[PDB]
Amino acid sequence: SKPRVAVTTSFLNDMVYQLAGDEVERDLLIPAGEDPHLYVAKSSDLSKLQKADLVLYHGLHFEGKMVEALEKTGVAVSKNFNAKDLNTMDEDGEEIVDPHFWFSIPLYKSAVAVASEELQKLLPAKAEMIQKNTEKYQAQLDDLHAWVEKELSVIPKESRYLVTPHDAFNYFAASYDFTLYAPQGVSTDSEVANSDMIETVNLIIDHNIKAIFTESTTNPERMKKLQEAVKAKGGQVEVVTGEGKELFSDSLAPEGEEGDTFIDMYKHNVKLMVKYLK
Ligand SMILES: [Zn+2]
Repeated sequence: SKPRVAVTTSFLNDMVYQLAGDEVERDLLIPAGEDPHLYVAKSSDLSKLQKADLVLYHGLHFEGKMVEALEKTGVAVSKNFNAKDLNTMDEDGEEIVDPHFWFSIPLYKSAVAVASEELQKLLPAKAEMIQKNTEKYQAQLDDLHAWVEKELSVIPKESRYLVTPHDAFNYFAASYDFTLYAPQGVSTDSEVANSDMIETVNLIIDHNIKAIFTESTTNPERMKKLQEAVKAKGGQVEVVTGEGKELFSDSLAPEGEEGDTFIDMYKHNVKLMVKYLK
């Protein structure tokens, strides 16, 4: 009986709950901990999309391998974004868009709005209720932005350099006067160029960076092979991977862990950076 809303990533899974609460029935396609860049829609998945009353996804080719299915049946929460909002890099000609918009709280608040207006119009009777829920979460995102700022303000200008497995924090860095390096491009669907590894090594050396970060969606070996190369130039920069020491880029944490919800996933990321960068 409850409306069925298919949802690509754990990100959206959280958002909708935050907004619609228990009023709708959520169909998460990509399990937390998996990588949407590579996810390939299986029969069951396409089925979920088909059976869905509403389908919500990021867009910007984030899902990477379901554009020709989501664009057909679903609504990208990034439909309202404008050109200047976008981050754009280069890759074999073109002007490739950076999908990791959610670390730009403003952009995420935008997404939240689209999601709200789609759950409203899906539940006419719960529209005001949802709008009320939306406002409360918008404000929580507001408070969050202030939290991150105050939290980051403890990291020295010279230490404002983030190193991650791939380019997924451009929107983040842009929001808080940060510089991001990554041995990989915007998508994770490509071989780790050994020339970008070195590029990164030299960047670490240039800026005397003593901490490179690890993420839950990719193999941390890459960052340990990156650490080894640095030391090969002596060279010595810690790898933040340990246990529970992972940044979330392309996914939240499994319900329910510390990176459970979006705002918590955010705080987790932030605290982690300050600890090894401050
Ligand atoms: Zn990514």
